[PDB]
Amino acid sequence: TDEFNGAQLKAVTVEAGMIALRNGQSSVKHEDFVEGISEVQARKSKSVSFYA
Amino acid sequence: TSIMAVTFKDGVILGADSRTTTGAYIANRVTDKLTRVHDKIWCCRSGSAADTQAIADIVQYHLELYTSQYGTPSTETAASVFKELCYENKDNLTAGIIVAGYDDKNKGEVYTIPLGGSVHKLPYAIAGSGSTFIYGYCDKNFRENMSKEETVDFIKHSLSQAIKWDGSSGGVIRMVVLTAAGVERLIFYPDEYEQL
Amino acid sequence: RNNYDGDTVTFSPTGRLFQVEYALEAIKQGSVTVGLRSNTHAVLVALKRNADELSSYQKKIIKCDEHMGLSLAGLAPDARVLSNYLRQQCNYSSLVFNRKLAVERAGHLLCDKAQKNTQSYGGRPYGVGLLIIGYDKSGAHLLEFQPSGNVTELYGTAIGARSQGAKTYLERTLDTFIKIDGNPDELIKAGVEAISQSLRDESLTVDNLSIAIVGKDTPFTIYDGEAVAKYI
Amino acid sequence: SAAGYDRHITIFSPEGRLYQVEYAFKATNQTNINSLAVRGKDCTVVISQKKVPDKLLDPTTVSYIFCISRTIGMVVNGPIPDARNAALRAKAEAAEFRYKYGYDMPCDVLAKRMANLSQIYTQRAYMRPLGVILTFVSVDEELGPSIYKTDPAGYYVGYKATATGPKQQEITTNLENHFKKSKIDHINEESWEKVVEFAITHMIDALGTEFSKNDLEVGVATKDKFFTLSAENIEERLVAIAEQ
Amino acid sequence: IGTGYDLSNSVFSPDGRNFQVEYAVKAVENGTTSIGIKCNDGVVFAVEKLITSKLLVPQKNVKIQVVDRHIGCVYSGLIPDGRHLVNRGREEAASFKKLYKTPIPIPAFADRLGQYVQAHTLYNSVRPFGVSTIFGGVDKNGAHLYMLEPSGSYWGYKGAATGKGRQSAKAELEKLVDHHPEGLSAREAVKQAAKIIYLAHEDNKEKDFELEISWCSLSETNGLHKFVKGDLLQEAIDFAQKEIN
Amino acid sequence: QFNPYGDNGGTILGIAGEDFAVLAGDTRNITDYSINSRYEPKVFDCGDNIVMSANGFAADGDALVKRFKNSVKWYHFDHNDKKLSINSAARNIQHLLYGKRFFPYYVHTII
Amino acid sequence: TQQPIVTGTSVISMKYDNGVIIAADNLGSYGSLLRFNGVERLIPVGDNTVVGISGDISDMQHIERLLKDLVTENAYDNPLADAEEALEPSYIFEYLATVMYQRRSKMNPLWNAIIVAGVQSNGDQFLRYVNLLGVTYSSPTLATGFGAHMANPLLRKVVDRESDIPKTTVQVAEEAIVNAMRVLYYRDARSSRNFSLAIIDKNTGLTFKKNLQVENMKWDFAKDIKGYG
Repeated sequence: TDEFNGAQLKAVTVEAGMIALRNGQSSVKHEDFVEGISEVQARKSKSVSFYA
Repeated sequence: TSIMAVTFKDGVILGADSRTTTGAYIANRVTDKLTRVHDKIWCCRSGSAADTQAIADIVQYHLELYTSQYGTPSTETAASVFKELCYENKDNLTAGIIVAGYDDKNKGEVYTIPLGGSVHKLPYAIAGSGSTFIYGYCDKNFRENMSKEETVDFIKHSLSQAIKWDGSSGGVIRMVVLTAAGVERLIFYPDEYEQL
Repeated sequence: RNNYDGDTVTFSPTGRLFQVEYALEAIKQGSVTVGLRSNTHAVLVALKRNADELSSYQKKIIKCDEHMGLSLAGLAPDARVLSNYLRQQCNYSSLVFNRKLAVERAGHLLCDKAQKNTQSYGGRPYGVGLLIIGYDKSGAHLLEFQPSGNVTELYGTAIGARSQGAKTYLERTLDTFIKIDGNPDELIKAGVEAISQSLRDESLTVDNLSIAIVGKDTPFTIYDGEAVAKYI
Repeated sequence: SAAGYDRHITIFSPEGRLYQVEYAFKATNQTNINSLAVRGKDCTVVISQKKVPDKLLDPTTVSYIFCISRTIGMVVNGPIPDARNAALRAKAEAAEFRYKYGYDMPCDVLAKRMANLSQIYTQRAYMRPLGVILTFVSVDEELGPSIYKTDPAGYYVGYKATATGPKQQEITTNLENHFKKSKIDHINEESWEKVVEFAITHMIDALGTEFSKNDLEVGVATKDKFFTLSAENIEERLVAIAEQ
Repeated sequence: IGTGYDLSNSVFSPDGRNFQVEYAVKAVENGTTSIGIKCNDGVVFAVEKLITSKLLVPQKNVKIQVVDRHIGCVYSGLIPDGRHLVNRGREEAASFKKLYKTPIPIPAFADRLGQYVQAHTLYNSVRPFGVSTIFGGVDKNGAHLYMLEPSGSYWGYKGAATGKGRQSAKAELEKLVDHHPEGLSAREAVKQAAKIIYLAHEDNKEKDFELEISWCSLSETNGLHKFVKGDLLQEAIDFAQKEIN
Repeated sequence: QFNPYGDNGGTILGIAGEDFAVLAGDTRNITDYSINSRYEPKVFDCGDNIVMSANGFAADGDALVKRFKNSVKWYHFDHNDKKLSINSAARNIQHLLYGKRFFPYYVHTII
Repeated sequence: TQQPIVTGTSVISMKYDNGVIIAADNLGSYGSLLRFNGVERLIPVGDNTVVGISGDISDMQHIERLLKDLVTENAYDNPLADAEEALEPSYIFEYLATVMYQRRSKMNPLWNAIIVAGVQSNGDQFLRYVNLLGVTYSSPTLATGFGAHMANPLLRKVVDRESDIPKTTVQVAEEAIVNAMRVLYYRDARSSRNFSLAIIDKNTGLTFKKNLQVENMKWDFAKDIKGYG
């Protein structure tokens, strides 16, 4: 992250626990936070190398 | 034309024959071959006149800059720039130049440049077309750290010999004394040194 | 603003470049790969991604030379130009100096190359990381190339998507796999465990495994198919 | 105001003014030094302030007076990057001229060509103005004591005496009083030492600030040589004034 | 701000300056503590190289690079950019050695580097540098230390400092002038550099550091540049450890 | 003048079998009426089942052989490890010979 | 197109079990005129290697500056560019070789006769020949110019072939180099009573010896003859 203010930082972490809940987990992990960030942005999380 | 530069205790004295020859016409009977490229660096010219005039002028463009920006050049430094020009004109020109100069951390130094692009530090040097007749003579009477007077007497004689034995050497024996004192021009006429 | 995001020759007020930062995002979107090494061996294990199942995959390992090679994460066009430039350098070194150029010495030339396109107006920046391996007289080395172009010598690294769980694995087993020398099987083994952890929406198959290995008695060799059947 | 204008040097305003150029007349006070160059009758003196504000620097290296060539000195007011850069052109044009024409380059001809070159930098829009005032001093081999000040636009005019820097106005006034009052265009001494002393005095008057050998640097062009005085050489001069 | 001034790097503001060059400096702030300690018989360079994680290899990455065999340089700011200026310095240095058959004077190097930085502010198809570079060595006229700003400003330095923790670093240098009015020997100015960088690591405290020290000294390295390593370096570590605690 | 082409003699011989091939050649290397080296390779492996020898004046030849050894490296590299045939190699040498045609090389080549 | 201007003579070398010896006269003749006496012609590169150059002296100087730039080039980066990645003679050898082909290619060669001698950082003796014409061969008994034909047999009695390098010891090598030096003083007009000898040994490094004097002077068959006349 870069240029995420207090409010935003909380938005990614809370968001990352929702994501984890859907998957089947009941605790957060490192990877899930990364997934929280990809909601703020319009980036695709997983896409094949042929433009990225 | 025979030219030379010989160290002594307090500095270096450059000597030369100032005759300029095209064939068996003498182009000018006098007129130096001792050419400053700096206040405390002077150079000796022999060979082809044209080549030797032009090459020195290029060097002065380089050492003008050198002094202005990056300090005084050394005798090595001036010689290394001649050495490049003569190297790159190995096949286009021929110039026989003796570089000698006076320092505040080396005293008098001599580095001679043959007809090619070499660099060879010596404490005395002889070169040209007139020098090939006085090689055996200068060798006997060379010794380390002479007094100024003896140095002068030694150069005077050696150059007279080159006139005696070679037609492209002649006119006045000019000498450029480079010392901590300053710069002295010295000139002598034929009447005196013919005897000596 | 992000009106400093319009150029490659214009630094932001905080002294960043946005161009080099977006290029980091492209690694993340690129396919995961793990580097690691031992005094006598070095390995890349990379996940070979297909676009679908009518698609027969894509090589993520480019052989640079017989003692060097790189893997990729991020842009495929970008990996291609810098591989050409790097291969020329290996040829050059071998032609003119009779020498296997050191990995690290090689890496300063590729770093500059990147920064050329950073300095200039035009020239696309590069938005790929390359993991460089080689084995010279000074043993195995591992470099991590940045889209800045910085070069980092590590005993072990991972880059790409979901690659952080492989860094936590390697950290723990750091001292273990170094001491193993003269045994390629174990180092190979370690790179498989690392990249198991990465996985999401994928299971390893025979043809997701590409293992690239150079070492004390090994040429740069890329292993595929029946030879990774002992390590699926 | 601004609407394009100031972002370029090939854009004129309604007034025909090129704004970006005017910003370099504001960019040359950015070193905060002030200079004084004065004329005698066998020398030109040029004196600038020496700021050594951190003792983490070496007070020796500090200066803005540069030897350009044997007979030519120059004072730079304004930025260190542009100081060196202008010195490169000056050093180079002075050497090239020497060898092209075989003979030394006068204060005026060095001043003339530097300006033209600068003008071409204002004509084109891949270059920019070097934001420095350069004041060249030489004792000419044909016109004796001379001062030519070159401004960042590339105007050049000679002078009797001149001042530069932010605090220029007070120095202008002093120097006006001096030559007006004599009715001659030069300092009257034929000893160059007292002219350096006199230059010093004027400088203290104009600024209001007494000096030290850590707050002056002095260049002296005399006929056929140039020298920058060291700190202990300046020092000698100050103790002549303080007790004459 | 906008309207040029920070969008182009040859365009001047009414303030008579360029705000992108301030931004070039800001990237230096972000970079890490590097000092150079001038001495009367040598020069000493120290640098803080931070350890991001412990997967990194020990003493195998630096910011100390040599030009010739007697001029040490270290840069702080943007790392790959800083490499390229030293690299450009080499190409320049090589040319001097070709033409003049002699090593470069340190004030000759200082002039040529400052022309290269200043050029990257004259065009707009170019980016400026965003690095300072402490450098210097020993030559004819003795030891000289210079430091170059991304501004293209330089001056001689009895102490030079850059990077984030330079506030502490500058104060310790000035104490070093006062305690020893010759600036101390080069041997002990290595130890003195280690005590500085450790205090500078109180500004960088969140991670670990690696101390790399190099020197080039008139008779303690015999006029050549070498890395300070082994029992010399182990000493520095120990002196420094002792003196923070 | 500088004649850039000396001579260094030697004799190589090629025999094509029908499942094997030999490239042979003497190790005596000369300059005038001196024997330089008692052992001097002349047939150099280049891989892909290619040995190349380019004999006559030895400088011109090492250079020919070396430029071809770079050509193998780039051939694998850009063809995804395609093996080079003896006929593709023969033609490939012809391109090196025509690329030094007006700087002609003075070696009899046998592959 | 380079023509012989200032010239030297001969560089002489051999191999023994733990090292090599390379040695050379010190001379700089213009024509037949011995213009310069005592010109250094062996140039150390690091201490694992000495490259010795005779042929044109102007071109010795050009290559001097290239070898100086070779070490500078190596010395950049790496704390392991000096003892595991010290300049192996094989590398040095190739660099000269590549530049000869190209210079030759311009009808403007660096006019030289070059013998590179040294011990690798793998421990293996390397002694190899390179020249203006780009001819490359490895032989354990090498000499240049006149001595390639002339003083090369002496060293060959010692080292016949590739399996005779172990049978030769430092002592036998060192003296063999001296016996040959006499031949070159005596019977080549290009002569100098000075010579330099450099020992490169694996257990000692480079030991440079400058201005050794030739001795075992033989001129008493000159006394014996009244000749014809």
